[PDB]
Amino acid sequence: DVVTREYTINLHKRLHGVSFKKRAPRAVKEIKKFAKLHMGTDDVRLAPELNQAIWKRGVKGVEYRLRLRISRKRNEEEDAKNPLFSYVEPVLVASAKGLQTVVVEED
Amino acid sequence: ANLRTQKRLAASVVGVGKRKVWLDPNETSEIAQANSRNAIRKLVKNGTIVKKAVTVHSKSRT
Amino acid sequence: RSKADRMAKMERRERNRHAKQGESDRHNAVSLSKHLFSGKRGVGKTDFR
Amino acid sequence: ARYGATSTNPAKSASARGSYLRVSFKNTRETAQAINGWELTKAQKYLEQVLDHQRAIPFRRFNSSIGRTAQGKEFGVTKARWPAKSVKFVQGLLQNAAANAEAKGLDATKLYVSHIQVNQAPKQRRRTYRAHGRINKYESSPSHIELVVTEKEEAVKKVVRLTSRQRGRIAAQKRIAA
RNA sequence: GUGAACAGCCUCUAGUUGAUAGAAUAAUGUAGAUAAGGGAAGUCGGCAAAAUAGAUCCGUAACUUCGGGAUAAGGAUUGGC
RNA sequence: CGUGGAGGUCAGUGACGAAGCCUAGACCGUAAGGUCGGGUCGAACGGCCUCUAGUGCAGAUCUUGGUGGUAGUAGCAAAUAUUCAAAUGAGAACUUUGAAGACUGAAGUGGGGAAAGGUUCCACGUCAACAGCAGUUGGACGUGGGUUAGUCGAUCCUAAGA
RNA sequence: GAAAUUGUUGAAAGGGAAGGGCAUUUGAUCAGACA
Repeated sequence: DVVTREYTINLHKRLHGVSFKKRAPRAVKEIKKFAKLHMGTDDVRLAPELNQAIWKRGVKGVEYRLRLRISRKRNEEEDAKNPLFSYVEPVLVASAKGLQTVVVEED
Repeated sequence: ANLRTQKRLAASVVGVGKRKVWLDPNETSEIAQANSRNAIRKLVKNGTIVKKAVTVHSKSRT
Repeated sequence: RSKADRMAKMERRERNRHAKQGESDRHNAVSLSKHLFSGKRGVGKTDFR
Repeated sequence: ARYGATSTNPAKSASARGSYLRVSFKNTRETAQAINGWELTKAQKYLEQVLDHQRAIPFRRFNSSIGRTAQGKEFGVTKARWPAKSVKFVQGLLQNAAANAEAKGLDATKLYVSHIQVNQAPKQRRRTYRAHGRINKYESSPSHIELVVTEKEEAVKKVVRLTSRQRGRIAAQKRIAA
């Protein structure tokens, strides 16, 4: 059931007290878990534009709040997952605060 | 495919180190057929391998 | 050829069980090494650290 | 040919083997005794769940200093572990024995693993280096696997001597009793 | 580039991203730190750690083979525009 | 009493199964030991009267070869660090490309050479073994290709010395 | 294709070792023998 939504995500409360060489690799493993929570899928794809957004301030300067777009899609035949997979891509915004979750309309 | 050859080989043609040459991922079949220096000159100038010009080291603060 | 190629696989087995990394690894294990067992070590200079 | 000692019908039974399989032997003993005697279609889905950390393999014999986990309460043992590389070979043989039964023409639902047996293979001889120039061995323990599946079958006057005195006791009571 | 300097720290050309990994943060460790009041009472013994340090100016003892001792000791100061 | 060979003897037993091996099956001798049945296997071997010796093992910190307990345990922690998609593939923490993040920081993790190694150099194929994890990749394995000199060196001269 | 050693099935026992000796129960098992 293809539904594309916006989300804010509080990375500060998820990276509390994580070793400095392991912060930005860990924030990637949170979003694959965070998109597992809402959409209910396992195979989660992260765009290379989002990988730039996490890693921009080194390993130890991962941002407090991010503004994501999670898209659930149909998957191709002879894939062993199930026919649904998510796709997380970033939306570039002025400030990550003051935003709540919003359904992006379809066309 | 395996493209350690043409990465190395285009570095010798353009005359710049291996950290600079750019091989686009869309043409992964066209580059792999080239196994000679003579094909690499043709593959460079029609815009498949480019140079990636020098990293800036400014001297404005100095 | 497939008659001959399978005879390469039949003759390779004995070297694979001894974990020889080629048909050219003929490093031979000494049964008992002299510096391990021939010594009496008392007060003074000793045979290693 | 020449399996272990089997007490079953060779008519309705397929089988499969694996020779010189380079696994650990102590892991493949335990993941064979977890599966021994189950229904075949229940055994395959179980091994699909062992990979996903849903259900664990109990370790009964080769199990000293294994850490604890909670998923062994189903079997009643605190010590349990998920040997993944052992399952990826053992369920590869169950796919073979299910394929061997279709060639003979047996039922899929009635089939169950009846015999499973694993024992030691000839060991590798690889060497490593220690302190003071000493050369100690560093070797593997590969193993042979064999298994036999079987259909389930829906089923599960001695003359006695006695003395002449005891012969009279039966005759006397039969005379009296109505 | 900073600086007395081929010091240390950061960068350009060039090269590498190899050294088993994943999850949690109990004890005891190995490596590196901070601590109220007292300042060697600790201990075979100030072992170790702390303190001092670059630079300009003022100032320097006993002794001495008259060359040294000497950076003796000790005291003021350091940015920016 | 037993074992290896020798001279006799049973016109001894034997591919219709000789030795060997296994056997909580049977019998004899106080005992060393002897005989029989069953299973395995495939080609020679016994009884008695004597002869002969490299003739009997549990130990020698014995000798060579083989296998365990310990144990799926100790461990695989110096050298600041990896991440996302795509292609390749039966398979990807590890291979290739792109996008990121860092480091060696010109007494370097860079560019060449002397001793020393001898084809490791490069391409094509390709993974049973090795690369203490993995492997589609390699300094691995299989097959081939590749070092051009009147001027660079040796060759010539002499030093301590032979 | 012996033994160490290991696997599977079957039988049996098990409160800080195991195994041994004399006697019998229990279960399993086995030749002999009267015509």
